[PDB]
Amino acid sequence: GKSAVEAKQEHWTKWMWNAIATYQLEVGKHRGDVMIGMELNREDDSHFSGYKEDFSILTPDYMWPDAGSGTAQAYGAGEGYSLVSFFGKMNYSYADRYL
Amino acid sequence: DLTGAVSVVKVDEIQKQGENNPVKALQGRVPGMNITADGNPSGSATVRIRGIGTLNNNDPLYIIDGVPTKAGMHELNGNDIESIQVLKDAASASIYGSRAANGVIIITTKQGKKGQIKINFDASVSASMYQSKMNVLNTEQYGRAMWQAYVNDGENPNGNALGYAYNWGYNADGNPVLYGMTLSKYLDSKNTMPVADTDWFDEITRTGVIQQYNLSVSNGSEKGSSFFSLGYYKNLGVIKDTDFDRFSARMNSDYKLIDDILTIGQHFTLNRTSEVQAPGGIIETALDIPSAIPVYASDGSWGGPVGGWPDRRNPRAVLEYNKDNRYTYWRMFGDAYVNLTPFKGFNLRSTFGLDYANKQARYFTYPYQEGTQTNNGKSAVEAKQEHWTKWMWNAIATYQLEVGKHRGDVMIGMELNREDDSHFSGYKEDFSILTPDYMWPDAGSGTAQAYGAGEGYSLVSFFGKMNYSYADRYLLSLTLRRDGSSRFGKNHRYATFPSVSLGWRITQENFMKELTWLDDLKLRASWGQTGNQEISNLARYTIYAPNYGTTDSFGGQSYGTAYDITGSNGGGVLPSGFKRNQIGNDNIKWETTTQTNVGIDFSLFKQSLYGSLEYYYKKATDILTEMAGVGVLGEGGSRWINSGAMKNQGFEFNLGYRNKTAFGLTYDLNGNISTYRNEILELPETVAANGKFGGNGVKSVVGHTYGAQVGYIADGIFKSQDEVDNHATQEGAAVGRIRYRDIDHNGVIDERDQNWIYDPTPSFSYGLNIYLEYKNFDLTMFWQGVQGVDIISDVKKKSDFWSASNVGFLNKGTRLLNAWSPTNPNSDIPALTRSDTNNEQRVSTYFVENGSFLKLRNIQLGYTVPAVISKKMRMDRLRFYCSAQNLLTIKSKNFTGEDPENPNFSYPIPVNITFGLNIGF
Amino acid sequence: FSLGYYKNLGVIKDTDFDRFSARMNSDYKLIDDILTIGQHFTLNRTSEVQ
Amino acid sequence: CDDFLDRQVPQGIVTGDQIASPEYVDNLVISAYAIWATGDDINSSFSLWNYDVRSDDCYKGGSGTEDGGVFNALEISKGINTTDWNINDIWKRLYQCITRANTALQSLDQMDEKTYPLKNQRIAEMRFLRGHAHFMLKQLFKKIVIVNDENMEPDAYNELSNTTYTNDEQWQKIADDFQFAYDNLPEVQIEKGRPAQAAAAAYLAKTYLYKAYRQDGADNALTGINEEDLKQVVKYTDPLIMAKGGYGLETDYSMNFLPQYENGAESVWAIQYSINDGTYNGNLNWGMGLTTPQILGCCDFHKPSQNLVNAFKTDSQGKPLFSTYDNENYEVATDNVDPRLFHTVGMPGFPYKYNEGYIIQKNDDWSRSKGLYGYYVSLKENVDPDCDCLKKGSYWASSLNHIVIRYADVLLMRAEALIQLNDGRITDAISLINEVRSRAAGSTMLIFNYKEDYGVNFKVTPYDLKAYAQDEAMKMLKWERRVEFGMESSRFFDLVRWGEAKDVINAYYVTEASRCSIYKNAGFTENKNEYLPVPFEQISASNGNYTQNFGW
Ligand SMILES: OC[C@H]1O[C@@](CO)(OC[C@H]2O[C@@](CO)(OC[C@H]3O[C@@](CO)(OC[C@H]4O[C@@](CO[C@]5(CO)O[C@H](CO)[C@@H](O)[C@@H]5O)(OC[C@H]5O[C@@](CO)(OC[C@H]6O[C@](O)(CO)[C@@H](O)[C@@H]6O)[C@@H](O)[C@@H]5O)[C@@H](O)[C@@H]4O)[C@@H](O)[C@@H]3O)[C@@H](O)[C@@H]2O)[C@@H](O)[C@@H]1O
Ligand SMILES: [Cl-]
Ligand SMILES: [Mg+2]
Repeated sequence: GKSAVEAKQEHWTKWMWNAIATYQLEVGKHRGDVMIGMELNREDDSHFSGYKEDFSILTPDYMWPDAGSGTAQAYGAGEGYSLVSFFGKMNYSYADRYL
Repeated sequence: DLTGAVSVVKVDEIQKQGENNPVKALQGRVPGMNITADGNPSGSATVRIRGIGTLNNNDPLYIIDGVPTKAGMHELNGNDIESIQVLKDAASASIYGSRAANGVIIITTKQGKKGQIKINFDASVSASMYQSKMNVLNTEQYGRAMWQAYVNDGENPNGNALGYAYNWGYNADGNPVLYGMTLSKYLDSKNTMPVADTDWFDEITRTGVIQQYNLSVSNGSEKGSSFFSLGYYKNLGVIKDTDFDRFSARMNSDYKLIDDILTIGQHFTLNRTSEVQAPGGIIETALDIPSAIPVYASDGSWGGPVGGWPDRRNPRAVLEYNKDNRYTYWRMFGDAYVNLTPFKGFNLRSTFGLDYANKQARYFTYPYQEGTQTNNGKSAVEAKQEHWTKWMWNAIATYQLEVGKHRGDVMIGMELNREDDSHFSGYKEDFSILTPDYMWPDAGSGTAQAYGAGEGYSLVSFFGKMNYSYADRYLLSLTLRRDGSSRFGKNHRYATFPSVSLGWRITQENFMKELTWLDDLKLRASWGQTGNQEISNLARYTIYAPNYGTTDSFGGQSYGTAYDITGSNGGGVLPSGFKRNQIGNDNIKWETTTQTNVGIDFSLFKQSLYGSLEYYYKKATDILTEMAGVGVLGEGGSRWINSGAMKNQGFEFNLGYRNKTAFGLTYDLNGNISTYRNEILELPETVAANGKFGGNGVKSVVGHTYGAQVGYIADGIFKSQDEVDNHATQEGAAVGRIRYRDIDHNGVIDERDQNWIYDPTPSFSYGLNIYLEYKNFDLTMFWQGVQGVDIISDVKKKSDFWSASNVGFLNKGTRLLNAWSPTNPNSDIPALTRSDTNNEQRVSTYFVENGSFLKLRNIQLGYTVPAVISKKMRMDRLRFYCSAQNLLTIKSKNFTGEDPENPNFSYPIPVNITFGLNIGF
Repeated sequence: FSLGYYKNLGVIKDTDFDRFSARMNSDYKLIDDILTIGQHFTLNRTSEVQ
Repeated sequence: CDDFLDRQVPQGIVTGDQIASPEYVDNLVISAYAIWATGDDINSSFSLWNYDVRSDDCYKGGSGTEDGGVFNALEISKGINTTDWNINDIWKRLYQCITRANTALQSLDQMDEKTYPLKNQRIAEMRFLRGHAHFMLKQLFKKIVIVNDENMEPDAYNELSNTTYTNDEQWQKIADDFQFAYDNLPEVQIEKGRPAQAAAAAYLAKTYLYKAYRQDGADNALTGINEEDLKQVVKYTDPLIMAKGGYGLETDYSMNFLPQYENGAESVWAIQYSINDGTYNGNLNWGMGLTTPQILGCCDFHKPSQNLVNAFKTDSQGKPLFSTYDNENYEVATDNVDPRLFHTVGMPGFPYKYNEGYIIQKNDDWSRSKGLYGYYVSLKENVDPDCDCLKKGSYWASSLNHIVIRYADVLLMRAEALIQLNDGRITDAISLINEVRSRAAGSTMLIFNYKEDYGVNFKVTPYDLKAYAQDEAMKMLKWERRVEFGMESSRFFDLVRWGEAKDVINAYYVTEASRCSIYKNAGFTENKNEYLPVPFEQISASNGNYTQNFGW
């Protein structure tokens, strides 16, 4: 006659920061672009959860964790990762002919 | 509103306190609006408009960019505010929503102006120092005091099981006098705690750093405008291991389509605030723990009491152990609207607002073991999550018409509101590693518990309001509401709240051709009713909850329904049931505040010398009231009922003077002074003897001010045994003790000898701003005062008696070093005693003090690099400034504490010293 | 400024999905057209039973 | 407009409508039992021990006289106010035990027997619970409101008065609930927390014993001892009633206070405190939360008295020292002692609850009072510190049942009504006192070794069986109840029943000021302090309905 409810919550908080420099120049015959910069990334996750059993009324209205008569369990962890990235990229074109 | 009772705010001055919270700046700025807050770093405050409106919620209603919300302001970007008017009487506010009873604060965020691309960068940084340092005994004063209390009772002062050994005798008169004293190196027999002389308030406090940065950008075309705000705040509070931060972003934008007929727009603010807060009652702990306890033990560990010392914990430990209990809060707020002009003067527009916040936190229980102050080895963590999802939809029609002589506006519409809340939580015990890294719920070895519920309420509100003006001379306005609510049954859902207001601009009556010294003068009068339904989402109902017992409870009394009916001793899940939490009331209806308001505006020479005065009679009737049950009813007899009423009359006056002087100096003044009386008219009988609202459950508060209190009267202190014998027979009185008055002259001091001794109301409160501006330099001061306010000192129990506390040997304030004795008879302070036989803890006039004050809430000084120098940097605006907040306080000589605006235990209000700039292209 | 709603009642009974969406993008060209400042931003509430 | 304000219904609760339902009826009887383990708190043990400090059994103990000041005042009988938060407390608390028992009965009255064969057995359980509350409530206050209408509506509770019935009609109403229980309770209850029939008989007989020392006069002094009542104490302690439910005296006295021997044959009815049981810290006996001695860091209340310690002395042939016992303290080398002393009172120099590795000392490590409240510790409600059954929530609490009726209590209640009837059954009261007495005589398991190890001299013999005087037999009964039920909080209640309170404890006040400074200002006021004042908040809210006690 199992009844239970689990209230799960999850968070993903990702952010990114970068900075970029670019000099473009048209010589006359030629063209050329240059870029350098760096980027930072950090995801920080988490997730947690409360589970409880036994409910004298089996509706989503009654079936909250405080209304439980039975056993409970708690769950939840977190994790993440940070990213660093230095980059450059450089372009050129002789005269719309060779790129 | 030109016919109301509307204090307007100069939003410029607001930022000159560098508050995070705009409302905290308005403190004392507005008459009738009492803003009140402790020193905690979030700046969070509470607003009270026109005394104390009702018996449930007195929090005002903000309408930000057209959206209601009753919470926040400290959660949002105070820096993208542009307009603030507080609406104080029933009329001017009644139409802004179904919840105006307690006042209505219009707030308007910034936005781009037609033809402008401005940008502003503001940036501030402050330091905060603990002001109100409460003077508590050091290890040697605590020795002198304990000797006195010991001898004053005529027992051996060396019979203290503490480290003290005394060297004393009797002088000529045979009085106890103390010569010298010696103390142990270690507080306990096993020599694991060194004796110390710590200054616990130096220990648990630091110098806070504050820090703000705002970036505003605007842009204005003819077909639409747009705004973009960015902003950060970081306040390291003056209590160690408490802080607050806020990241904020706002984007507002409008579009003018189809010539300038169809308009479409949106306001929207985004916010991540995050805080770790001061623990419950650390200041009281820091007052209580003796200097002799060391911060650290002989080994590494935190210090605590050992051997014979009091049951008080390590305040530096608790502040550390709680350092990781950080919530983080994400609140999205804003609206969207469409506005159509089918023909000149007729507009149809409807807004839709969204207020959604979520609030995650992990609260960490670590095992502690300072001294005898154990925890067993409890470890646990609780991961709490909370959601508030509020939204509002309305639709409005308005026809304005100028006849030629006349003018008149009409509005009708409806509004919908629905808050839906929830909150859930997982708790687990036992952790092999006690860090926030290891301490997640999957890492637990021990028992768990789950918790969580939800609730909500929906609001419907049909409204109209109509205006008129004969010829700038005579102004009328009428409003009619019909507000319904989810909280009530079908039979009382909707009440009807009408309001009227008038206005006569006596100056346009050219019967005042003559008077030239007077530019404006305007007489207005209000009558209106504002509904109140701000009550429990479960008030209607009879609440039977299953409450197994799964929640923490203190000293027992969880009132749980589970029971080992089998005699098992447990080990497994028990059978359970239901307890009653309340009792229904089918017939709850609205409560009604009715407010009657009269006032005059004026404007004199050159339109220098401006101001306004107002007189109100605010009355709440059919007050919605959490009515305690009858004793023999027992468990869960509380119920909601419309029994009770309260009134609130007063005066509100704001008046300021502008003018330049011919030597370059500009000076601008802006004072304001309110007063008010608050009286409880009727009240159900359980609420009366409850003392919940005033009587301390000895007398009844009907007839007195909300919060008034009853106690005994301290006729000085007995000075010789014949003042005791001739006094009314008073249990536990002797030479030394407080003499209590015999109010019914029945010849015995018993509990019938108490009368009304505390009234929380001020005889007038005020505030004044002074602005000076001379050759680039600008200087601003804002003073604020409150004279008349009584104040109930709970610190005086700790500074005036060796034993006005529940447990022995607590630290005590410094005052009792000055207590009476034979040897020192020029003092009020009753002689030290080890036992409170005269019950000097009883509610006395002894603890009621003059808590009046006038603080310099803020002082600022700046330089504005003249446009000639700054504009070659290609900048409209370059200003450097520096401020001080709460720099100095003035108080009565008969007030024994430090901060009369916070005499007891709340987060100390600190002194801020601030530096900053305003770049502005 | 974008506003948008979606509601798909799936072909299996008692499965659905909805999405409410709002986007506000904006740029500012300051100091002739030297300094530029801008922002993109989308807001979304999706909800599903699977 | 209307579809909109009906959508949002209450979450996680059951409504007034629904709780009637038969599905929930057995939830309410459990919930009604629960509150006996979950409604008390550290200052309101439904043990009524906070209030037994008035007696000569014990002091309050703690830090000092402001550590629970309103309970000091009760302890010296001076300074008691009727405003006092503690008296309002216990008064409100016991009436909320009643609401649970009453809500169950309001639902159980609607049930039909042919489909709920227990209906009446369950009604009896609930009614028994209801009497337990009124009884203790009556013990505390004398002039109590009878709440026995389970179908009564809320607003009918303002028109209730604590003088509707007379002080005896009030006692009879408590008996009406216990009587019913006797008729319809099972003979054996397999779910041990539910009272059996002999438990109702026990409490019923207890109720009459308190009803018979009458106070039909306007004060609290005795107006005779009703013959017809005592004849009902003997009826419902008949050995044949008790033998149908198997109850008797434990082999060794100590078992009634050890957790391994929970729910013994002497546990006639007991609150089933439990551990490891779904709840936050467990349904531990938080009420005794304060009586743990300093060896757990707090709190050191409920300290037995030097009066009670000396009460356990005996003479050359092993009988109490009725006249002289209290004139010099017990010294273990030379006096003879009742074993029951080392079950009731953990004294300096001896093990703490039979654990030879916790030795009690005149020390910061055991007493909190720096000597004021002495150095004795209560053993009955405390447990071995290494017990699997102890746990620190906010205080130290355990899983040890509080026995509401120990079978020894029925034998002494029987021996009492026998001695008061004076109908030649006095030789049976003595056989009753002798059962209680020579069990104690050989209750040396767990303390067998105490002679060679400490020099203690157990001497306790039963009384020869002659045709004693009514009064001379009385003091042997009164002494047996003094040593059997020490520190179990029904001592002061003994005396106010006997109309002896003012006399023995005012005499205790002056003998014990030598041992305990606090009693130096103390004074018991005849016809006033026998009962707590009815709380002032209740009086003042009832609109002249409720009436104070004689003296205030
Ligand atoms: O004064 C009117 C007041 O009485 C009230 C409430 O106090 O009675 C209603 C209701 O409350 C109780 C219990 O909840 O009141 C307690 C009452 O009991 C007495 C004697 O009867 O003894 C209490 C004993 O407990 C201790 C234990 O402390 C412990 C040990 O396990 O160590 C730490 C330190 O507290 C804690 O974690 C442990 O509990 O003290 C608890 C007691 O002391 C107070 C004093 O304020 O709390 C200490 C806290 O105060 C702080 O200054 C600020 O938070 C901190 O330093 C510290 O956390 C009080 O709040 C606690 O109740 C031990 O020291 C005591 O010997 C009395 O002393 C005490 O008043 C019940 O009696 C009653 O049912 C209300 O009507 C009204 O508010
Ligand atoms: Cl209902
Ligand atoms: Mg008097």
